[PDB]
Amino acid sequence: TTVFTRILDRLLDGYDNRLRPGLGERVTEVKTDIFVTSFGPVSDHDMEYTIDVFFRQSWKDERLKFKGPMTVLRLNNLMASKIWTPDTFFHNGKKSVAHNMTMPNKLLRITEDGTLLYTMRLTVRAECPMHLEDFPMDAHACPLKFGSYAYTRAEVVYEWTREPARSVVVAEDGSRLNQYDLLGQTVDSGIVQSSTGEYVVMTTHFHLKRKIGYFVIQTYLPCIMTVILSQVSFWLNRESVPARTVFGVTTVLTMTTLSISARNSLPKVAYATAMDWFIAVCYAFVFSALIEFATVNYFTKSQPARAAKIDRLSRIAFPLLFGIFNLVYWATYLNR
Amino acid sequence: TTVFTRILDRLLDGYDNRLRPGLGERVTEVKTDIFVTSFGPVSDHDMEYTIDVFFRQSWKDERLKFKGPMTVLRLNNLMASKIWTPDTFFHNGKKSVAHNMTMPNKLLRITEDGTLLYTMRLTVRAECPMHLEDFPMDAHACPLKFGSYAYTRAEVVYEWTREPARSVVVAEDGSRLNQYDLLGQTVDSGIVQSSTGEYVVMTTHFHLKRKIGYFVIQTYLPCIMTVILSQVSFWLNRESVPARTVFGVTTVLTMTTLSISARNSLPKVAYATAMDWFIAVCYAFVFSALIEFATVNYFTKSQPARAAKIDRLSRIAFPLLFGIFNLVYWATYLNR
Amino acid sequence: QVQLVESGLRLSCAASGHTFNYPIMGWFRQAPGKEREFVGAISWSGGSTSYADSVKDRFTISRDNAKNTVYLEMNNLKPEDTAVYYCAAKGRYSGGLYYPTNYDYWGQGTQVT
Amino acid sequence: NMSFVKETVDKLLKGYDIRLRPDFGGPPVCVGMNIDIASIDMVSEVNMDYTLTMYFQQYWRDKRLAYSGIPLNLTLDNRVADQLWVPDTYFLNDKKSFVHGVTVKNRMIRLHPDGTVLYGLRITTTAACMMDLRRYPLDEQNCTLEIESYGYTTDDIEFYWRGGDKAVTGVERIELPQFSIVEHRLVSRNVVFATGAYPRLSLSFRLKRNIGYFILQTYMPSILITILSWVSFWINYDASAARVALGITTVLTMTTINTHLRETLPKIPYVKAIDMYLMGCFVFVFLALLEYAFVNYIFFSQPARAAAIDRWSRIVFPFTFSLFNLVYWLYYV
Amino acid sequence: NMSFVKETVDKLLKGYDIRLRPDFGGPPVCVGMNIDIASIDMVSEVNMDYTLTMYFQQYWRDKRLAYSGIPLNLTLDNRVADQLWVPDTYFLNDKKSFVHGVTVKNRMIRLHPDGTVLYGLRITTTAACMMDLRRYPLDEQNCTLEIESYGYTTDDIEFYWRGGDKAVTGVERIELPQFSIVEHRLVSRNVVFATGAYPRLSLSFRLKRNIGYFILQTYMPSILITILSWVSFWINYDASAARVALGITTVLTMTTINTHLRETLPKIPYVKAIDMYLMGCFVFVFLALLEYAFVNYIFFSQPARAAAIDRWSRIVFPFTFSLFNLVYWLYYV
Amino acid sequence: NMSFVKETVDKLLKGYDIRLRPDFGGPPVCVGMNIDIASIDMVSEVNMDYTLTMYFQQYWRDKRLAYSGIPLNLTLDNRVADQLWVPDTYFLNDKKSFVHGVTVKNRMIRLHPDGTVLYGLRITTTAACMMDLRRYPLDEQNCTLEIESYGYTTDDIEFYWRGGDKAVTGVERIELPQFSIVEHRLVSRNVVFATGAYPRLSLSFRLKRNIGYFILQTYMPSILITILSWVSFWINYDASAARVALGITTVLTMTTINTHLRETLPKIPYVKAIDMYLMGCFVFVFLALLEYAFVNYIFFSQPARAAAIDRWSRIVFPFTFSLFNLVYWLYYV
Ligand SMILES: *[C@@H]1O[C@H](CO)[C@@H](O[C@@H]2O[C@H](CO)[C@@H](O[C@@H]3O[C@H](CO[C@H]4O[C@H](CO)[C@@H](O)[C@H](O)[C@@H]4O)[C@@H](O)[C@H](O[C@H]4O[C@H](CO)[C@@H](O)[C@H](O)[C@@H]4O)[C@@H]3O)[C@H](O)[C@H]2NC(C)=O)[C@H](O)[C@H]1NC(C)=O
Ligand SMILES: *[C@@H]1O[C@H](CO)[C@@H](O[C@@H]2O[C@H](CO)[C@@H](O[C@@H]3O[C@H](CO[C@H]4O[C@H](CO)[C@@H](O)[C@H](O)[C@@H]4O)[C@@H](O)[C@H](O[C@H]4O[C@H](CO)[C@@H](O)[C@H](O)[C@@H]4O)[C@@H]3O)[C@H](O)[C@H]2NC(C)=O)[C@H](O)[C@H]1NC(C)=O
Ligand SMILES: *[C@@H]1O[C@H](CO)[C@@H](O[C@@H]2O[C@H](CO)[C@@H](O[C@@H]3O[C@H](CO[C@H]4O[C@H](CO)[C@@H](O)[C@H](O)[C@@H]4O)[C@@H](O)[C@H](O[C@H]4O[C@H](CO)[C@@H](O)[C@H](O)[C@@H]4O)[C@@H]3O)[C@H](O)[C@H]2NC(C)=O)[C@H](O)[C@H]1NC(C)=O
Ligand SMILES: *[C@@H]1O[C@H](CO)[C@@H](O[C@@H]2O[C@H](CO)[C@@H](O[C@@H]3O[C@H](CO[C@H]4O[C@H](CO)[C@@H](O)[C@H](O)[C@@H]4O)[C@@H](O)[C@H](O[C@H]4O[C@H](CO)[C@@H](O)[C@H](O)[C@@H]4O)[C@@H]3O)[C@H](O)[C@H]2NC(C)=O)[C@H](O)[C@H]1NC(C)=O
Repeated sequence: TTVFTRILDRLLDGYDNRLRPGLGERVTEVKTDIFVTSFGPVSDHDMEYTIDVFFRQSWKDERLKFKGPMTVLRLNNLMASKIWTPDTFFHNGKKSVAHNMTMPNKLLRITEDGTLLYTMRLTVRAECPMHLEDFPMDAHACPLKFGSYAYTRAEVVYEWTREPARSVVVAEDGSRLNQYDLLGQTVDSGIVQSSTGEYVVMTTHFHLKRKIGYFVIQTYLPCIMTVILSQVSFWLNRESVPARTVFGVTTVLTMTTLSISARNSLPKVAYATAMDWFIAVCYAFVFSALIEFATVNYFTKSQPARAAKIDRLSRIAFPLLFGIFNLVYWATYLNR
Repeated sequence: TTVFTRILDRLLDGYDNRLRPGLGERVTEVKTDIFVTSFGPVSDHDMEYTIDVFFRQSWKDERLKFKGPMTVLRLNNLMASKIWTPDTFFHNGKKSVAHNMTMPNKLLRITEDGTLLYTMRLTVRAECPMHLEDFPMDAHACPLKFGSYAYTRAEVVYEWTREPARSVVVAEDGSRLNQYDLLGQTVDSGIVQSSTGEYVVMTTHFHLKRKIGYFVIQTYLPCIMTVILSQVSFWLNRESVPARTVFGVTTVLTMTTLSISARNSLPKVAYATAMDWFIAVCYAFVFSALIEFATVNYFTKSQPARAAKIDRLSRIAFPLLFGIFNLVYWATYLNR
Repeated sequence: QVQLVESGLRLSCAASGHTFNYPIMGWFRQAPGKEREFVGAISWSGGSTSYADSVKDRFTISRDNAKNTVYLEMNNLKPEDTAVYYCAAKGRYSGGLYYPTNYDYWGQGTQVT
Repeated sequence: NMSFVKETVDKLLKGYDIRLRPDFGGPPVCVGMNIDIASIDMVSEVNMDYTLTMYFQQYWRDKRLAYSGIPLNLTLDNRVADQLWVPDTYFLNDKKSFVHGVTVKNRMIRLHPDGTVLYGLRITTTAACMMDLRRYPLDEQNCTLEIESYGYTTDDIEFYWRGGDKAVTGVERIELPQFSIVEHRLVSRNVVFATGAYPRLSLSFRLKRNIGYFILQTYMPSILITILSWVSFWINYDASAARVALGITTVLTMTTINTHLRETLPKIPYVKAIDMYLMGCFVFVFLALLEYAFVNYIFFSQPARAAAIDRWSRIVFPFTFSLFNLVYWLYYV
Repeated sequence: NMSFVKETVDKLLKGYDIRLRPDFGGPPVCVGMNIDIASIDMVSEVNMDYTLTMYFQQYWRDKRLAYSGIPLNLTLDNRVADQLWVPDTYFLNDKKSFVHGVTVKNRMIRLHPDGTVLYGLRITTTAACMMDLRRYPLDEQNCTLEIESYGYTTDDIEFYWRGGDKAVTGVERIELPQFSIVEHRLVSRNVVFATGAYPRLSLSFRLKRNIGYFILQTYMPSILITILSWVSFWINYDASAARVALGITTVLTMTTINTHLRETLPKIPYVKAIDMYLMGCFVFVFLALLEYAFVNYIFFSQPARAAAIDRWSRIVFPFTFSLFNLVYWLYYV
Repeated sequence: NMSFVKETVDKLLKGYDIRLRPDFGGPPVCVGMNIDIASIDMVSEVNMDYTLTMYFQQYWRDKRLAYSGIPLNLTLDNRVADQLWVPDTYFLNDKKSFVHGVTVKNRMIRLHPDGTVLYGLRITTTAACMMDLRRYPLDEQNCTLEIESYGYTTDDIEFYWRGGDKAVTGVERIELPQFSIVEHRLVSRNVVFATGAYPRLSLSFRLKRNIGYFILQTYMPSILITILSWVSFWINYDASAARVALGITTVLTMTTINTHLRETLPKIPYVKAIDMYLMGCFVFVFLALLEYAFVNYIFFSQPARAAAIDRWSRIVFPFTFSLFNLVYWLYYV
């Protein structure tokens, strides 16, 4: 045990952790990989998501070569503060947490050839800008970008440890999503530029799709049923004035209430969503059906034949137009 | 000044702050007292209360005897981090704050005989389990328990500085209570045994009593007036069927509205409070009045004399029974 | 931009434009041989006045937002009150109330004897 | 020369005991205070507190820090404050405070040739303020900040407002939508605890609540509903359904307004003035309904008496409502 | 004899290397663990987590700390924990945690003559617990705490529950307003990640929700309002004001109950049982209102048809509501 | 050769006094600054503040850090920042700021051979912005960020934007939901307090609110509710239950929209434009209900006059509502 203490003391003897390995001689290469233990809730109102990861970095430092009875020293994480480490940060992070219970959630391992493995447990809140034109049939690519803060590409570069698609691994039971479905991830790397120079950036896009069941059984089905109810009036005989008036007024009131209540879970976007267009069209159909009934009732006692013709024409025109509109809308949005 | 610097340097020369005073020889005796500067808000939803205290501890350390021009050294609290202090904690504390603005709210005084006085300013949030069966006419004993975390009764014992009743002192104008009255407090000490051994515990119970005026003028008066309104129906003539139907329906609806708003305010518990019983009986009375009207209407056209007799007898019976019930309820729940 | 118009014993300072960005109006006076001297300041909304020692209990300042005017009423005058008077607007984070450098928009000078 | 000043400061801090106050063992050290108020972020009745941001400046003399040969005042990097003695000043009624730390800790240290230290901090504190809401929303509050020394008694330290009445500036920067500042006051005193006597500074503000549109937004609907309830007196007594409907609708609407209103206002637990007003309006509408009940009870055998009772109710009820409003607004204003 | 104890303690920490675990380079060190659960404060459905307060005790042996000649177990100042090696134990499913720090950090270090270390902490942790709310409020949840070693693999360290099935105490004294703890379970296993195999301890509780609150708050008011809506069918059709007042009041009360309750839960995309029940009750009351409106529109020219339609609604609605209740309580139970 | 770099860096920090500014006792040190705005997250009328994330870069010259024999910029580990002098820059109008610290402190130190120091931080700051809501939602706001030295006066330090109008980048990429950034401006000045004159940099944005959200949120719902209220005029006057149901539902929906509107805003004491519009809509719906009350009142003896009044109101109300909308949208545009 004294042998390992002497080895560590000699390794740290004269070490300067203010300097990256290979300064002035070569680029420092960092191999990184992420294990997602839980993909936490997505907040549409804040346009952000929380993710819990094991973040793993690995690199070569010739100053730490040793020779002893073991080939890998698995050290206490305090040693991490005594050596040089990469200063990786998340570009779109908002307020992250490095867990410190019961101790710093870090691990450091040194291989006898000077390879360092440095792993930490993080909770990252990250911005996911969402465009909600296709809501509630929208899909999103929430990004996570990270890289060096201080070291330009001439000093530090990042690479994925294995094949990029296999370097970001999501745990099988690690899903805290309630409204979205994670379909996969795309892994990439590139170069960003800024007033301080050019930096390497590693990017992961998680592909999320909104579940539609809530909005089908909450907004779409009542709208469809209200439109059908308003169109049933075309089949009542023209003498049945109170029945068709009750139908029209009740369906218009229900449509107005649903339209007002429709925007209760959404962010204050400045544009119109697809559901808004659907609700507008349903309102137009109901209101036009009520105007049609009013016109038919106006002509009932002076030109009954004209009223009958208007009723017969509407009885066919309204359902056909509603069906074509539904076909075009659903073909447009479910195939995009 | 240099004399005091030399005295302090001699006190701290060879002083090991890992060792309690009298280690291996006798028991360290800590005298304790509390000055409550504010008894903060009580939360029924969280079952907790906040308290602001000056916490004062005093003990004897033979290693800190000195002889100088002054009898008492009133030192900067930095010195407190260089000597031994007790590890006192609050057993039922949730999340407390040692105030640090603008400096640590601590004071240390050393007497020439080796006696140390150590005082700190704390805000303690503590758990107070509440039994809400008598709500809103209930009273509670919120406890505050403290003691050593790591030292058993064979190493550290706590005593109250003066007589236990006089050792906890509450400031005159230090009440931040809104819906409670602080009737008094009791002070005690005892032993608690846990997996690591036996420990001395000091306990202070604060007795609180809820004020009722708000609920009297918020729920009880509207309910009583609703019951009286329902009992008004017996005086309308039996010919005025629409009037009596409106009376019964509207009084029942008013009772429903009072109950609905009467439930939003309270915390969630799986038992019936006194208010729940009152609202249930008032609801039963209003429903029974409506049933009585239905009975009178049923016999109205076939046996008018029977309907008149039943109406008159209810007109007399109902106010008397409601008065007796109210007297019983308030006598039971006010002199509890 | 704020335009200040001076009229007027009683002096009126009427401000137009962006009076929300400059919520404080101050009064200054310049002696023939001395620099500008602070007299008083008034908040547009809070109506919380502040006065220099030499004009305490004598000068009064009032504000009305109906037409965006601030009035300085001068009473119990003295021969040591013969200076050219100015009205100025102060920004929200412009610093101390007694220093002319911190005031951006200055009105036209008005003479008093 | 920078090296000469460097060695001067090194000599100043050489042999300096931070554990001892200036003039330890002698006369008390005098500390002058100054406060520059930046804003009052919020005033909360439900939490009974208010948030204040300020520059807090302390002035004292430490003879151990006197230097000569430099006719200048040394503005030092604030980290040197970790090596100097400073007063143990705290705020008694504060609940959560922090010093701003971006980009660095907002702290200032300035030394003067004779040994005077000026020490500045930028502090945001949420301070307690027990508010009496018995006259709410027509209430007037008094909120204070208590500045005290924790460890040093009056034998060791003294506090005074530096500049007297001018020690606190920036009062005109306080912009509260719901309040206006009427007056502020400075107090100096001593407080006796079981451990001795301690100096105490006090800064108090008097807050006046703004009435406007929101005062009306509540009191007017009840009055209007009560008047609608008075509309029943002018409708003939053969319309039993109409008048009974009027009374029930007004009563139930009063209950709905009251319940929703209380669901809206802050959840204070005690009863306010507005609660008493709403209960009075409820009493009035209930009495109108009871009056109609009586009229319906007697009008089939004594129609002339019923007409006289209705006519007198027509006159009495507006009069009694005016009396109620007069008494309420005289008592609370 | 504090001199001899001080000598021994200084001897122990003389050549101590905090960077190396006990038995570094050899067999794994064994760590026993005990938990005393003090309280469970909040079981949150919106946040999908629960809060736990506990005393967490770790037990191990470090031969570098053995001492002789002192027949006592040495409890040391907690700050000595910063100079000894401790296990890097962490909680996998914890979101926010802290060690209590009043008056000092709630930490205990106790050495034993043979080199055994007892290391105790008092910890409050919020831990994530995904809940299936399809059967809410008649749901049963299973919430766990996962305790693991971060850096040390199974070749360096091994965990075990000290005392078998009695390693966790205080479960039987927990009081929860909304839940009851049916059972608790302890598991020990290994988990493999790409960096090796690690020991894992699992402490799980099975929580059963109490239904009395929801019966009191939502179901009973809804049933009573539904019956009130059925009261209209027993009133004659010429009393327009009574039936319209009844219908509007019932509709608005149902809407208020539904919104007030539905705004207390997370935005889950699926339908819960109480949502289905409330939607059915709303449908029933709305159809009663529509039926009355239609009867009122055509009761002048055709009173007999109106009476027959009312009488059939009077019979049809209770039966269909009974069937709906039967299907619901058979589906969800 | 890393040993030479180590020796050079050790020599630069040998005898270095961080308590003294560069050129202490001489001319003021000039500090240049630049900002890259990463995002502007949330703008709150309730709290009168906005949140902003930025890369904040400061440049200065320290002749004590000049080195020779190494033709490279030296990017050093950020902990060297604790061993150097840095400016004491702070933000006046900020309420709570922090430097990001994952995975390490987001700080950058870069030395240049001539002694130039580049010091970079990544900062998220919430900053106060008082808003004028008299023309809401057709309003335009001006939100600023104030940057000042805390301890050093203008005799010690000077600020300037490095690059003029190019010193702030990334503004054109910012996307806000409720607002659009019309313009940004850069100002430099001096500010005098009782303790002297201090340099000040101001960065201001002018925000114009997008109207589409308010069209979708309050304008269209109000219009649709008003039209629904106009539907009553086309139903026969003897359907009392239907038309009273329509009136009550429209009034309730008006109240709900109004309460939501006032919830999303601060409690200002004056009347806003949107308040005027909402009370206009309330007046319209109340007048429609009162029109029905009148028609029902007079129709028993004069059916023709009641039919004529309803028919004329069918035309008059839409026309006057159109006129009111015209006047409203002409007074504010
Ligand atoms: C009252 O009490 C509170 C805690 O309840 C104090 O807050 C702590 O203050 C200490 C001292 O400043 C902090 O400890 C130091 O943190 C430095 C880094 O600070 C940054 O990062 C932390 C998180 O890691 C942030 O909280 C912080 O805002 C900064 O972003 C470290 O560099 C320090 O380590 C080194 O300190 C000195 C050298 O500077 C030497 O002892 C050693 O070299 C040592 O390694 C140190 O750890 C602590 O982080 C603060 N905690 C919190 C939660 O804020 C208040 O400061 C205190 N107030 C007063 C007036 O005493
Ligand atoms: C909010 O509410 C608080 C109370 O909770 C108010 O604070 C009080 O303010 C008044 C002043 O308006 C204070 O009264 C003053 O106290 C001073 C200190 O008293 C101590 O010292 C004197 C000797 O100097 C002793 O006699 C005394 O026992 C104390 O030990 C006095 O110096 C003041 O004297 C002034 O008045 C007297 C006549 O009463 C004159 O003879 C003097 O010359 C002098 O003019 C005065 O008595 C009071 O102490 C404060 N109370 C507290 C608890 O601090 C706030 O003012 C209020 N805020 C607002 C805006 O209204
Ligand atoms: C909440 O939900 C969690 C799941 O998310 C439940 O946790 C499970 O609990 C069960 C026990 O109740 C666990 O099953 C046990 O696993 C142990 C470890 O398995 C590994 O090692 C064994 C060999 O030792 C291998 O065969 C296996 O493949 C694994 O590699 C086993 O050792 C246990 O077996 C023991 O008991 C059986 C009898 O039951 C004996 O025959 C065995 O000899 C041995 O003594 C057992 O199989 C399961 O692993 C847990 N799951 C997770 C994910 O941790 C909670 O129980 C639940 N909470 C409540 C209150 O219900
Ligand atoms: C949001 O609201 C803020 C105010 O609250 C506005 O900020 C103002 O912006 C204007 C510019 O639009 C500023 O006006 C300019 O100020 C410059 C600085 O003043 C000092 O200049 C030197 C400093 O040493 C000295 O002369 C003296 O101390 C001055 O007080 C002036 O230099 C400018 O004058 C010249 O401007 C340009 C050339 O630079 C030319 O037009 C002319 O040459 C002109 O003479 C000018 O006066 C004003 O000071 C700012 N106010 C504050 C309080 O900072 C924001 O603009 C606004 N935001 C938006 C988007 O509109």
